[PDB]
Amino acid sequence: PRRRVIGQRKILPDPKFGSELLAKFVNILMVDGKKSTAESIVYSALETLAQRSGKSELEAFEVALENVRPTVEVKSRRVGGSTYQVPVEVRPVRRNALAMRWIVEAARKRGDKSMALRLANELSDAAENKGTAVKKREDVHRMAEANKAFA
Amino acid sequence: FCRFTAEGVQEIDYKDIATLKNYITESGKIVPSRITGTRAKYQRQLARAIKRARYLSLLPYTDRH
Amino acid sequence: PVIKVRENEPFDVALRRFKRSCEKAGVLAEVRRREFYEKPTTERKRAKASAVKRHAKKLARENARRTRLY
Amino acid sequence: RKQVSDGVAHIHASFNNTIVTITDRQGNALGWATAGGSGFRGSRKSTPFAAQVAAERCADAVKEYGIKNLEVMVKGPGPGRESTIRALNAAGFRITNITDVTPIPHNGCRPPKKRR
RNA sequence: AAGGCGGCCCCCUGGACGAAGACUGACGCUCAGGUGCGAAAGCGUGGGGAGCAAACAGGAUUAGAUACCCUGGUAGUCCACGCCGUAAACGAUGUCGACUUGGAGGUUGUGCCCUUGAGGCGUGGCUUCCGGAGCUAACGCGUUAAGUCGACCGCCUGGGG
Ligand SMILES: [Mg+2]
Ligand SMILES: [Mg+2]
Ligand SMILES: [Mg+2]
Ligand SMILES: [Mg+2]
Ligand SMILES: [Mg+2]
Ligand SMILES: [Mg+2]
Ligand SMILES: [Mg+2]
Ligand SMILES: [Mg+2]
Ligand SMILES: [Mg+2]
Ligand SMILES: [Mg+2]
Repeated sequence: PRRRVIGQRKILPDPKFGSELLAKFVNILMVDGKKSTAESIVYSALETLAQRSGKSELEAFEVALENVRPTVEVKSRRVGGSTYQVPVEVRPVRRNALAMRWIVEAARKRGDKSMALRLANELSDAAENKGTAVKKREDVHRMAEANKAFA
Repeated sequence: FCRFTAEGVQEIDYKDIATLKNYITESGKIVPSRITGTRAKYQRQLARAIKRARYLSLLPYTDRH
Repeated sequence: PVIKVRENEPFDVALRRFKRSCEKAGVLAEVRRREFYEKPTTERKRAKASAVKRHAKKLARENARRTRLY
Repeated sequence: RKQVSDGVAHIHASFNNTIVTITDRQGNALGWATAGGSGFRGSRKSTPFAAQVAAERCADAVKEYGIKNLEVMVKGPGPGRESTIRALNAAGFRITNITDVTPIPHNGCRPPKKRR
């Protein structure tokens, strides 16, 4: 806002694995305010990923994050006739909460059979450095570098 | 202080270049009076002294020739 | 502003020394002035309007010196 | 070829572009690189970064001449006026002097008119 | 004197200012009509033409764009000699006098001591800024008055036409 400095609120850690980062993932996933269905979607999907690829479900979910987390993005600034982007580094809290949004929107597009399927796949490709989430991260990184002489 | 040529009450001369080189910069431009403190009556003679030494090649016009 | 680098040192002091050499020489303060032609009446008006403003701040300093704000 | 030992780096910066040329001490040029052809056509060829990449390109195509020490000679007051020297330092050359050869007239020809 | 005057050197020349003395002895001030000088643009006859650049041509923005912006570009700007005789030619303030509290400066002579080294003491000529009394419609001016007075000249008499 104009003057206020805002302290954020801690959300309840997830019931199963006791990690607030997971508990934030379901909150972004949840649509229309219903955690019961959303928690089922993530829990079944995470179980699917963990069974197929490796152990330590927390690390299994984490590996996708380090492949989608952005580093620098562009914010538009206007001076005269035309406005041009300016690169700027991204704070760590934004990086964690920007990646989950990219994954979720990517999942909602895949034409799989059910939401538990699409989320399961999207985390799988991201853990292998592939998929719509990673390309969207790449588009930001390529555009922040296509024009970066501005500062 | 600012008294250098006030003791030497003459006309500032052009064959004495050891005096002159302290009133020019590294590039060869003339230092303004506001820095050296020389008064107006002796700055004009000093300015003419340089331009008489510049023509006779005793002093450089510019830094790079 | 010809500068010859000295014995060793890193690149920066000689580089930053070069910039300080040009600032004293005022090379950039001249090229921008001669980039376009200003009419001799604008030449005199600009010089005077700078001087009278320079003096006005000089007298206004003593006015604020004598007064207190709180 | 001809394995010239020490050369000169002429930088013709300007308000709208930047041209970098590396010659021998006799004045015979070797190779050049500009921000315009470096891939910044438009409103970008006049930034310190675009000058930096231009100097980096000029450090190439002179490998066949084996330049090692440079006499950087700046000209043409513009944006890419200093950032293109430190880029030459990134190229590995050890420069030995820096000069500002900018043509200053002693009130010569009348300049163009002012812009409205 | 006003217009105006800017690298360096020479040879022709005008006007200011100061010190201390001599000389002439009212020889003065203003000035209708006249006479002279008078930026830039412009004109005539010869030269010169680098850079700028009216007109002109193309590109762009625009509803249009005979403009602003970009790319080129002729007269002109330069020299010699003649015309023109006008400008917001403006401190928008005619010239010459005497008088009327003060500060901060600049520039240029000087006569003393204290040539005690820097320094202090006084007297003239121009010029910048701030301000007291006074002035006035107010802004403001204010020892260089728009203050208090003389001497001559020029001009003003509702707006448009
Ligand atoms: Mg131009
Ligand atoms: Mg008359
Ligand atoms: Mg003319
Ligand atoms: Mg003519
Ligand atoms: Mg002709
Ligand atoms: Mg034009
Ligand atoms: Mg008239
Ligand atoms: Mg005038
Ligand atoms: Mg009048
Ligand atoms: Mg006053």
